[PDB]
Amino acid sequence: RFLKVKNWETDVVLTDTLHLKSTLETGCTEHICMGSIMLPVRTKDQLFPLAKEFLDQYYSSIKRFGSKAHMDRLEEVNKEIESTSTYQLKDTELIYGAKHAWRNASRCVGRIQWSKLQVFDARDCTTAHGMFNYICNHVKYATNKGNLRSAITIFPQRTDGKHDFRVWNSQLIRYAGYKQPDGSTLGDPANVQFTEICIQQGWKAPRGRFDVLPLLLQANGNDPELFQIPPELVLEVPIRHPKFDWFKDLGLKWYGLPAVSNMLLEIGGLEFSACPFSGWYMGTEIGVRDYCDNSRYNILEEVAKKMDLDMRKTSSLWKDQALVEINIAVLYSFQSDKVTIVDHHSATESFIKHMENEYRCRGGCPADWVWIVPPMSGSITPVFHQEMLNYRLTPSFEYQPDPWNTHVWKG
Amino acid sequence: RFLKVKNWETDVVLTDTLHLKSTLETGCTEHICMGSIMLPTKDQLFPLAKEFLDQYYSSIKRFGSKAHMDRLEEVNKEIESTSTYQLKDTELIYGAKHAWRNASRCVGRIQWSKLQVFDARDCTTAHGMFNYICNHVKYATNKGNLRSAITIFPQRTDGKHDFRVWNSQLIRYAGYKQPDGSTLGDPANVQFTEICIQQGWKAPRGRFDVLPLLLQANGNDPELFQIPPELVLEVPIRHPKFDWFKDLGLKWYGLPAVSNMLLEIGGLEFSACPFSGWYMGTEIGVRDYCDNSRYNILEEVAKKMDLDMRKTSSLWKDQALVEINIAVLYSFQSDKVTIVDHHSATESFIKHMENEYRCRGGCPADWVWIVPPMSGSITPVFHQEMLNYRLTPSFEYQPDPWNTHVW
Ligand code: HEM
Ligand code: HEM
Ligand SMILES: Nc1ccc2ccc(CNCCCc3cccc(F)c3)cc2n1
Ligand SMILES: Nc1ccc2ccc(CNCCCc3cccc(F)c3)cc2n1
Ligand SMILES: C[C@H](O)[C@H](O)[C@H]1CNc2nc(N)[nH]c(=O)c2N1
Ligand SMILES: C[C@H](O)[C@H](O)[C@H]1CNc2nc(N)[nH]c(=O)c2N1
Ligand SMILES: [Zn+2]
Repeated sequence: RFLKVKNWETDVVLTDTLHLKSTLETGCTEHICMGSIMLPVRTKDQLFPLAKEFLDQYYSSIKRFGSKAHMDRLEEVNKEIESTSTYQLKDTELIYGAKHAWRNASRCVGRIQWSKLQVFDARDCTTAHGMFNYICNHVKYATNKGNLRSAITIFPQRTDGKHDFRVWNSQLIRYAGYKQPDGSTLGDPANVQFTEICIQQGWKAPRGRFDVLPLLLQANGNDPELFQIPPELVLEVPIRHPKFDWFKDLGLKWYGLPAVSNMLLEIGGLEFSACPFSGWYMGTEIGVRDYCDNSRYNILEEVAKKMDLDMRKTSSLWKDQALVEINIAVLYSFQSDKVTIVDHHSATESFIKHMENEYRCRGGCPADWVWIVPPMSGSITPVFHQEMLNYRLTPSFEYQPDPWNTHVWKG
Repeated sequence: RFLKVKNWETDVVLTDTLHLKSTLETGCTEHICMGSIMLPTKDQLFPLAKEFLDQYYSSIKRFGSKAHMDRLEEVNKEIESTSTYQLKDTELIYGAKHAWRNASRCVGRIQWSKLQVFDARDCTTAHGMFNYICNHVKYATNKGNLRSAITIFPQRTDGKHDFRVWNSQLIRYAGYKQPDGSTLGDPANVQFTEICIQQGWKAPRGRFDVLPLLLQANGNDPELFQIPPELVLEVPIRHPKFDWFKDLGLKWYGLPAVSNMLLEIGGLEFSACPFSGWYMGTEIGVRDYCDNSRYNILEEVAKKMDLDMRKTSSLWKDQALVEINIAVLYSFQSDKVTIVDHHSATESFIKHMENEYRCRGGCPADWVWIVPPMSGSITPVFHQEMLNYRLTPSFEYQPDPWNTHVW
C-alpha cells in the first residue's frame, strides 16, 4: 500500500511506503483521530524479534545484510538473550540506534541534522557521581563556546526495571520555579514540583527568577543525588531588542543549550531510561512558549505595556504584536552573542527539504503536523501547507513517567 | 472507550462519550494518523433515516412516542414505495443546524443554533436559484450586521438531476493568469474564472472583480448571473496607523458564503446548500492576502514598512503579517461589518467545547483547522486537546462539478 501526501502551496505530491515498516500503534482508529492528544521489564519472549528486526535494519544500512557477519551477530545476540535474558549493543549499533531514534522522531523539526550526532557511550557508568561527570562533559562538548554541537549521552539500559538509571531533571539546564504564599510564582512555573523535590533533597534555593536547577541523578535504581553544574559550564544569553532599549530592563535571560533528559531511548528492544540529548534552539521555543505561554513566564502584558499598545480590545492584536517583538529580541540576542539558534522560517524550510529527501531515499518521513508547525505565524511557514503522515518507527524516543511517581525509596 | 481531553494551560479535563455515536470514518488507523491530510439504495437509506429520526425525536424529548414510531413507519413506507423520502420542515431545520454543530473544522460553532434556514426545495430552475440566492445574500448581509443562514435546494434523486452552485463561495474575486506570466486577481479561482469566460462572462479583468454565479438546476447545463452589486457589501482595507496602507488598493467582501459543499441529512443528500456566517479576521489577512498562491502581498507590505528583508531572522514576514491583520479587523469594524478576531473566536470555541461536553457528552474538533494560522499558542485552542470524529448530519466536500457534469 502506497500513500500520497500533497503540498498545497507547491502541488508537490510524495508517496509513502515506509509507513509499511511501522510497528507501534498511533492512538487513532478508523473512528477517532487522536492527532492532538499530547500523550496517547520485557521477556526473552518479546525480545528476540525486536533484536532481529533491529539488526536486520542495521545490517542493511551498512550493506551487509545476509552476510556471515550479519548471521553470526544474530546467533550471538540470540544466545545471549536466552542465557542472560537481555543483550549488549556493539558501539556501532548503539550509534546507529541513537541516530535513528532522532531520525524517526516524528515531532522533531530539526531532523535535517540527524546524521550529525555525537554519541557518548556511558554504559560503563555505575554511580550518580559517574553520571554527573558524564553530564558535565556532554554539556561542555555540546556548548562548544556557543557553536553548539548535537550530542547524546547513553547510560546503562534497563535490566529488571529495579536498577534504572534516570536523570530526574526534565532538561539538563532549566530554571527553578517557586510558588509563593500569595499564589504567584517566582521563576519558571513549569518546574515548581521538580524545584520542590530538589529543595526537599537539600538544595539551598537562591530563590531568584532565573536560578539554574541542580542535577538530581539516579544510578542503578538507587536514590538520586543532587549536584551543581559548574556555572562556567552554563552558557546564558541576556535578552535585549535591536530597537527597544527598555527591553533589557525586563531582566530576561535564557540558557543556550536545550538538553532533554527525561526521555527513553528504545533500540532493538533495549530500553535506555537515561539518554539526555541536546541540539540547539528554534527561537520560538523561548520567545513564544517559555516566555509567553500563560503557564510559563507570561511576559506578554508587561511587554505590551512598555510598547504602549492599545490593550483595551484583543482585536488590537496587541498580543500578536508583543509576541513578534519578543521573538525578534530572542533571536537578536543569541546571534549577537554568537550562540547557535535557528528562526522558525529557516527551520521549517529546512525540514521540507529534509522531508522530500527522506521520501526520495527512504520511502517516507513520519511527521507530526501538530508539532512541526511553529506556535506563531503558522501559515507563513511552508510546513503549514504540507500534508504529513504520522506513524511510529523504531528505534525511537518515548515518554516515561516522572521517576518521582514510580521510584521505590531506599532512604 | 470513555475518552479524556485535557487542556494543558488550565488543567481542565473533559470526558468524551459522544464519539461512540460516530458513524463515518476518519482516514486514520492504529498504524498511521491522517490528521493533516486535507481530504482523506433502498437498504442503505432506511437505517440512515431511522438513525436521524431517532435523534430528532430524542432531541424534542419524544423518543419512543407514537408520533416517533408513526413517522418511522411513514418514512419507511415512502422509502419502500418511492425509494426516497421527504423531510418535514422541522426535521430539515434540525438537520441543517446539526450539520453545523457537527462540523469538526469550524471554530464558530458556538453560534450553531442561531441559523436561519431557507427552504428552497420547491425551486426548479437556475433563475429561481438565482432569486433564492439573492434573497439569502441580502438577508445574511443585513447592511453589515451579519446573520447566519443556509439555503437548501432540492435533494439528489438519481444523481442525473443534481442542483449545484458551481461557485466555491457566492461572493469571490476573479483570477486571470497573464501573458506576462504572473496572475491578476485571486489565483485560487483562475480555473473557475475561465469556465465563466468560456461560458459567456465578460470579465472586467481587474484585481477584485466579483465573479458571476453559475447555477445548475435539475442537472441542466449551468447559467451565468451577476449578483446585484448593491447586494455585495465590500470593505476597503486601511490601517489605523499606516496612511500608505490604503494605497495598496486592497478590499475584501463582508459575506463568507460557502456554496460548493454537500449537506447530508438522514441519508438524503443536498448537493446545493450554500451557507454563510461571518469572517474571522485571519481568513482574509493571513490566508487570502498572504498565502503564496493567493494575493501574496507580504513582500509589498514589508517594503512599505521598511523592514529588514535581508534575512528571515528579522521576522519581517511576521511583523508585516500582524499589521495586515490589524488592518483587516480595523477596516471591518470601522465600516460596522461583523468580523471576529482569532482571540475572541477561539475563546468562544473553548466555552462552546465546555457547553457541548456537559450537554452532549462532547464535541468533535479538528485541531489542525481550529488553531488559527497565526499566533497559534497565544490562543487557548492551541493548548486544548481535541478528539476528531465524524457525526451525521454533516457537510461533506464533493467533486467540482465541471469534472462530473455532462453538457
Ligand atoms: C539540532 C537542533 C535541533 C532543533 C532546532 C530541534 C527542534 C525541535 C523542536 C522545536 C521540537 C519541539 C519541541 C517542543 O515544542 O517541545 C523538537 C522535538 C523533538 N526533538 Fe528536535 N531539534 C533539534 C535536535 C534534536 C536532537 C539532537 C534530538 C535527539 C537526538 C531531537 C529529538 C526530538 C524529540 C524526541 C522530540 C519530541 C519531543 C517530545 O515529543 O516531547 N531533537 N525538536
Ligand atoms: C458565524 C460565523 C462563523 C465563523 C467565525 C466561522 C468560522 C470558521 C472558520 C475560521 C473555518 C475555517 C475556514 C477555512 O479555513 O477555510 C470554518 C470552517 C467551517 N465552517 Fe464555520 N464559521 C462560522 C459560521 C458557519 C456556518 C453558519 C456554517 C454552516 C451552517 C459553518 C460550517 C463550517 C464548515 C463545514 C467548515 C469547514 C468546511 C471544510 O471542512 O472545508 N460555519 N468556519
Ligand atoms: N531545540 C530542541 C531540540 C530537541 C528538543 C526535544 C524536546 C523538547 C521539549 N519537549 C518538551 C515536552 C513537554 C511536554 C509536556 C506535556 C506533555 C508532553 F507530551 C510533553 C525541546 C527540544 N528542543
Ligand atoms: N467565516 C467562515 C464560516 C464558514 C466557512 C466555511 C468554509 C470556508 C472555506 N473552506 C475552503 C476550503 C477549501 C479546500 C481546498 C482543498 C482541500 C480542502 F480540504 C479544502 C470558510 C468559512 N468561513
Ligand atoms: C493539545 C496540543 O496537542 C498541545 O498543545 C501541543 C500542540 N503542538 C505542540 N507543538 C510543539 N512543538 N510543542 C508542544 O508542546 C505542542 N503542544
Ligand atoms: C496540510 C494542512 O492539512 C493544510 O494546510 C491545512 C492546515 N490547517 C488549516 N486550517 C484551516 N482553518 N484552514 C485550512 O485551509 C487549513 N489548511
Ligand atoms: Zn489520526
